[PDB]
Amino acid sequence: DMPVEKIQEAEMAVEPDKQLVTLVEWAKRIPHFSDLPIDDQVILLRAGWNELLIAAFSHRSIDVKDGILLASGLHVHRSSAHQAGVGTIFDRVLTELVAKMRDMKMDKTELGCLRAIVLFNPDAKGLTDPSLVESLREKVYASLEEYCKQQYPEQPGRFAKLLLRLPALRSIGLKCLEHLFFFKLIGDTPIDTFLMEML
Amino acid sequence: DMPVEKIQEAEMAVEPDKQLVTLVEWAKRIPHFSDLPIDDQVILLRAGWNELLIAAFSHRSIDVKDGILLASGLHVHRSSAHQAGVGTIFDRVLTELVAKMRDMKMDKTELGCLRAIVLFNPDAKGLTDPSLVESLREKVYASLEEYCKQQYPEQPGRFAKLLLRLPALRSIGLKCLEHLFFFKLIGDTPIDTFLMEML
Amino acid sequence: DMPVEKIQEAEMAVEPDKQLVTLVEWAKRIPHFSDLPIDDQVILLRAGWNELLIAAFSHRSIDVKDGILLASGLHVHRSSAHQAGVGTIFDRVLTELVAKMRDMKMDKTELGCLRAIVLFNPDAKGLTDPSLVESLREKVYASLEEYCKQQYPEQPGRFAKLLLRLPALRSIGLKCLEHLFFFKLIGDTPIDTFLMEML
Amino acid sequence: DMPVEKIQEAEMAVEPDKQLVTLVEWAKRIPHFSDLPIDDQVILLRAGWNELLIAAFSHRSIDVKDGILLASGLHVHRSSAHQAGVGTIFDRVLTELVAKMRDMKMDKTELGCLRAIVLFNPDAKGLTDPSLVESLREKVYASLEEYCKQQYPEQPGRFAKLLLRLPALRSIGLKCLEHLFFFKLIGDTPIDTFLMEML
Repeated sequence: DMPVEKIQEAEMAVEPDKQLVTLVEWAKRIPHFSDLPIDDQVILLRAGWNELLIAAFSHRSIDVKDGILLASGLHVHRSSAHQAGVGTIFDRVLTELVAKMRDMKMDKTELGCLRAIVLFNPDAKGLTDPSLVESLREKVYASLEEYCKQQYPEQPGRFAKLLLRLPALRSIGLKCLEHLFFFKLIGDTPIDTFLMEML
Repeated sequence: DMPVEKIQEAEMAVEPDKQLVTLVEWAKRIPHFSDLPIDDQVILLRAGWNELLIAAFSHRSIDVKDGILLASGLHVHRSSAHQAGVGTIFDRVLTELVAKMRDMKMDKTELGCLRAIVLFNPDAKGLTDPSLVESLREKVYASLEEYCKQQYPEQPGRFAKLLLRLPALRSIGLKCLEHLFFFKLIGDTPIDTFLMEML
Repeated sequence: DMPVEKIQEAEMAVEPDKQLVTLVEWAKRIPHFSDLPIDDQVILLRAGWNELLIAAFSHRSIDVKDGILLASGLHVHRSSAHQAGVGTIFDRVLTELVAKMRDMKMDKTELGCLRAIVLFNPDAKGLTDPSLVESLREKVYASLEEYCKQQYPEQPGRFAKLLLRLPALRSIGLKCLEHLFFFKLIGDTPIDTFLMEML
Repeated sequence: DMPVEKIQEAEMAVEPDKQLVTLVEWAKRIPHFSDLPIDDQVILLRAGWNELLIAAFSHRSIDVKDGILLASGLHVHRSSAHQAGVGTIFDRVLTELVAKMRDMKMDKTELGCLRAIVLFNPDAKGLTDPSLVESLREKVYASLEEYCKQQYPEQPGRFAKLLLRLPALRSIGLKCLEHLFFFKLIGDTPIDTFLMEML
């Protein structure tokens, strides 16, 4: 089973380089993740890490005026980003993620699911078991849909609307990797040996 | 309304830089697209052109062994790609797009809808009316969902599974823009004055 | 020996995908290039192709007002490149190469030598003998220097000034590779098998 | 005048984000840099900062086995970089910069000059006075040439050899900017406001 409330709990359990650790605590609390073969666990974290962090801090910033707020309480600010020459990207985060999350009032539950769908990426290269990873993705989204239809009955197209925030998350995610400024927001790509302390 | 059969007919009307022309014919036949402010029509094609083209050829290549097949009948081939130093990206198209479309046997109707959802991108910068473009996207996906419930009732999660092919389409789309080789598959970014004969 | 007039002849013999052909005829005519092991001949052209061609068209454009002029007589134009969304990079070619070439009135002979320095790139990965390639670059620059002291004795720092046009040519060279527009000016990266008809 | 020993002293005065401070102290000690309009001083530093820091750490690493050595005593290590997925670029620094500096035994004085040449980049966008910036460059290189003919009379082509390390320094420089990893080596692009404490 892939119970929504257990994803909700996972999000809560971690509600505020240390980023990585709190990422790993989160992932372990997602149903079944830990039952994946260990190398696949590494791969899925090395692949999704930046999307996962961006999605979290975007949600966190829903109430923040101006910029974004990190879990470490680092408060970034739009102009600080513009001065670092990453304004276009930064505004993208604000407009395509933070704003959209705000206007539809995204649940902590819905966030968890989106990040779980991101986590369970069957397209990540090197997986011993792509098909197992695809099935967990499927169990996350089915559960998310039920959740939306039960909790938000007056909004028939809310599910899809959450889904369609993922291409944006994907663009932003790639672009962030290309400007050193963003190291201050999401660190660099996690190293194998280190992640392997998910063991 | 946003009737799927009219999207299906749009796809068929164009079934085999001439690429741009046939893209434009396609877009015209999507319900309401032409009712958009003309500058918005231009932005939406400039933004989506490459995803729209890759999505098209990927679906066309469902049957093809080895590589991908273009509407001009140029048949590319995996080795040609690897020779050109774009193998990683090329294999991403085959793995994340072509193969997934093949395994799920994507409808020409489902292709049309995904492509229309891509066309009606509310995040495209410069739109005089994002709000209106958002609503058309919403009319497309709702209409695609009923269609999947109608036509594939034994596959509860098929709608989401189609949607979740869009972040892949988005990464592949951006990576393609970074290798000269791909000019031979999708040309370069269309220029406004030129698109402006959607008038 | 590495006699400058033989490089000058090389330049002239080719003075106006066919691009690659005329690049190959050019390199053959550079003293000693053909004495290089044939795999190193391939590597050097595959590495330097884009800078070699940009350098060529930049010099040919010294006279042209507005934009740049290709050997095929394609005349690009500054607006056309800005409409294509590659204005910044195009402007760099005009400002950092074309203009500097014009102000200093670069020789055909000095063009030949710079391009031969670029062709004998000892840093090219996979060379069977980087040391031999280094020595040919050495024979080109020493030969260039004598020629500058002989022909422009009024200008003590002209040699260096020509050399320092190379970091820019390396910048522009890389940036060109990331925008499909430039396929129209330099093609894509040459493929091994094809170049191998240097045999 | 542009006396080489004053550049030598500049290098020495700084011999071991704090990075930027020591960069600023360095620049100030370069003859005439401080005479430049203040806005131009910020531009040249914002433009050259990465090349300047890379070239410094490269030279510092001449003796180090294995990897690179930072002024802060951070000792990076080849496989450390390979694990972070930046092995190709890292190898480039080692082969194209550190190795070549080693084999030719580059002087601290020759380092100073090369870095001065890089600092005095007349191609930097936004300069109020690119002509004045060009002249200081010229005074550095002429001065570097006499120094090389005085100090290394047995090596006629040493000057050109040093110069020809600059395109490499430019390639590496750009590529470094595209991987979050390197924020650990060079921080990100310096901000206007902050550099303006050159005042």
